[PDB]
Amino acid sequence: EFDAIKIALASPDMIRSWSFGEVKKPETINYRTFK
Amino acid sequence: TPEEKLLRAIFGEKASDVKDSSLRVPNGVSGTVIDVQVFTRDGVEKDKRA
Amino acid sequence: DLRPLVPLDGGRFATSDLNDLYRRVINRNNRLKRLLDLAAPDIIVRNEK
Amino acid sequence: SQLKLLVTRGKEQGYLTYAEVNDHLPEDIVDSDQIEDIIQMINDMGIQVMEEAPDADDLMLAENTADEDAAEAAAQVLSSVESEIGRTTDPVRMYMREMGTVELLTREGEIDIAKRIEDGINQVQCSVAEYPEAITYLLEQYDRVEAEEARLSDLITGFVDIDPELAREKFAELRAQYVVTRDTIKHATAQEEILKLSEVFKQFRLVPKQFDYLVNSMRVMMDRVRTQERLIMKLCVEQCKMPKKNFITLFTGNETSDTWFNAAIAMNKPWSEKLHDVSEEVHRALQKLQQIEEETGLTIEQVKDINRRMSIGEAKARRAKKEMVEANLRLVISIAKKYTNRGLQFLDLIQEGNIGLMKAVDKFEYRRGYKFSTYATWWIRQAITRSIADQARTIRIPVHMIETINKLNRISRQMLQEMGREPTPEELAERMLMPEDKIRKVLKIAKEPISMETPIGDDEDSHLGDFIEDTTLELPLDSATTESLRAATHDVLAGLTAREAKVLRMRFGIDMNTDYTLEEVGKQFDVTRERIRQIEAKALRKLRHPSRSEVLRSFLDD
Repeated sequence: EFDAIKIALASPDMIRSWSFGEVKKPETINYRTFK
Repeated sequence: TPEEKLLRAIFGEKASDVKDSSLRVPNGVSGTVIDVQVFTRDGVEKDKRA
Repeated sequence: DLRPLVPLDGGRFATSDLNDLYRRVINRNNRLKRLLDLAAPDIIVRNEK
Repeated sequence: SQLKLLVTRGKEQGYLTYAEVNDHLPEDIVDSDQIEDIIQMINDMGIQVMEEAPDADDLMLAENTADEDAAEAAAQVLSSVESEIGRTTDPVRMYMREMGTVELLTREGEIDIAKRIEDGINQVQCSVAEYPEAITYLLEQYDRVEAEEARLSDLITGFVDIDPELAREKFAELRAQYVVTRDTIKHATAQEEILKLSEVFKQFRLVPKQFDYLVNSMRVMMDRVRTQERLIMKLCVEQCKMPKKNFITLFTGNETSDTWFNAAIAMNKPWSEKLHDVSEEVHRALQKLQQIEEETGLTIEQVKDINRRMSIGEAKARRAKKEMVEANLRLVISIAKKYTNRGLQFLDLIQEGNIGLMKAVDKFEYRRGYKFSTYATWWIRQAITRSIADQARTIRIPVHMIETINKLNRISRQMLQEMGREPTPEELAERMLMPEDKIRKVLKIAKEPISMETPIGDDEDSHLGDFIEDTTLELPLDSATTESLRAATHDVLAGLTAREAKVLRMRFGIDMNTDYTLEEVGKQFDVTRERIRQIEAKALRKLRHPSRSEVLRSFLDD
């Protein structure tokens, strides 16, 4: 299905490419609703 | 899911809306109940067995 | 789901330590963001970077 | 060379003790951080730096990987850190080092650097108040809050004189001062009239936000001219090789009309004919420069002197206030040593202190004459404890809710001995006036809860992540029950005809991603949802029968 695994260095554009957004706050969850 | 909206409309019995996390004997052990102790918080009143 | 925050019994929780390390990075990056927004003296921004 | 003999002796015997490294450390280095950094440097060879005399089999069992290139670059390190003594990488130690380089301040030195700050912001306000369109914005702002669109005594701090009537008095002062200057431009005393117009504003007291708005709005009207000064110089001296003495003489000093540029298309030079490359470009800058002159009442070179008064005065006072900030760094480190072990790292408590220390300087008033180490101690008491409130637990608790626990931690500790054995939770409803439920959810909240590399342990070196089960997965008995229910419906719906099975496939979401409503299925067949409801109830009653529900009734959990 893939036949080989290739390792490299992550491009900064590629790191933004994997991303689905930016983490900005260090909050984890809601503390009240656990949301 | 679909095929539950059809099955629970046939017999009409509702979703139970509560789940059944109860305590049961684990597998294999057959024994005799020789004590039951109910500990309650003070805000909770009690029940009949307590 | 690779650094989860699983809710345990009785209100208690259990996290992985990567949560603490990512929290440290997000804290220091937000504070460095403010310290370069604020035109601070260079020694405290050196220490922040 | 002694550490090289340590490398050679370790690779010559296959091990190192603590005695051999401690005998082969140099004489100059003291503390235990750098020497166990050296232990790591020799330990990732790895020559097995352990405590005692090692065993007999565990030099032939323990292996030496990887010869020799990691050891080559480690020899490059270890033969070169035999020279300097001041090398460590810790931000705490290097922060102490680069913090001791700034001496303290006196009382007198503190207040005179404070008046350096005061005259620096006075020079900034001298550059601000020497521009008219700020006071035109002041006119129209007082006009728009004459309708009370904002709060004017919050928009400006009254004036430096509490009352809107005196705030009306100084603004009636403005519009009279403005019309005895702007209407009498037609240039003998007009700049002297702007001078008296500038004087009446420097006793107005405003809010920094309503101050910073007009500063940054002329900042974009300043660097635009600095873009224009770039727009000429990027395209005269290097584009065409026009000599800069033609830029020093013709443009620089005049800067105003269309004579410094478009008359130089006849200097009979390479660059003079080359101005046709840039004649249409700076004709856009020939108008938009004078457009700025249509937005100041002065010329461009007078704007070049206005912001240069603004920039140097800002560069003086911001450097002056950082000279006060750098002086009191020894103060902040003494405060953060008292707030240390409550969750956050030591460098983070300090760096939130210098944030408030910078904000304490901006609101410090030496005209009150108190010491500065009493004013900034309030802000560092806030800003350290606020970031301890905001940014210390993995689950963020709001700041007051921390003070609910902190009051509860301070009171229940006191009633541990003032009551007897323990304080009950229902007793804490009596002492603090929280009524037994807003005291109970305070103690329900966890505390930076548990790691999931938590050793259980001594089982398989198992951690707490090995025993947490996922409940939100799909157990393959329920899934094949769900899958066989999909086919058991398909055979019961094989016992229905074209219409009644199809409405029962589209009233619910059977192989279609809705669940249409009663009118929507009746929208397909133009039926007014009543026969559609009946033919649903007809087919539902049709599936109610035994030997029609002999497979499906068994599919219900009974």
